[PDB]
Amino acid sequence: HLHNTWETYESIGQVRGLKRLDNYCKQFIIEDQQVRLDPYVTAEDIEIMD
DNA sequence: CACGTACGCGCTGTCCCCCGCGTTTTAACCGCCAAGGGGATTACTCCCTAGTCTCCAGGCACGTGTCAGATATATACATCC
Repeated sequence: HLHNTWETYESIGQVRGLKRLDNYCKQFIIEDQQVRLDPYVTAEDIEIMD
């Protein structure tokens, strides 16, 4: 946990655990921009997710 | 036994759905109360009811005579050539 690297999809290539990165990107980015861009999301929901 | 033709089987394509693998969840499992009821035994008491016995009588089985419905003729009236 000290050799953690700031990487990119083109900077990785093909290593084991790419499905974990895909699940991370899909779930977190899609749900975070969905809860950010929705009009029915209150301030309480946005502060508990933050 | 002869004929003939329909179908079992082999081959090929194709597409689809199940299998293998990785990742994430989730509930099975084990260990815990908290009290209470169900049920397996041990012992005891009581009483109802089914076995046992005796005697008898009618239900069942067999046999036989009849009897009413179904079937097959006997004779008479109507009818075609």
